[PDB]
Amino acid sequence: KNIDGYFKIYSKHTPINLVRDLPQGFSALEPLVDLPIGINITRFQTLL
Amino acid sequence: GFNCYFPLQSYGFQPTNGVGYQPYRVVVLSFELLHAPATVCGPKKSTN
Repeated sequence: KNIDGYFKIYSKHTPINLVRDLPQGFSALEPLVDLPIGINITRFQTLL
Repeated sequence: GFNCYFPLQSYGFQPTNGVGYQPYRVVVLSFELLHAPATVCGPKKSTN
């Protein structure tokens, strides 16, 4: 997220068994790290 | 050589040198205020 000049990141580790990557099981997401960096953010790119 | 001088000049530091010649250490601390939340703050008092 990006609210009030803060970069908030959430995460959650959950095991899976089905072939489909996103299963029907519902689980909450817990906060990991908040960042107080004020930067205009409109584009993002993943890395490998 | 002539009309060509080294860009850098050394200094003469000795214990017997004068007060003006005595070595001094100097530190500069600069403060900035951008459109970002503060990340460096002073100590905050806490009571039992």
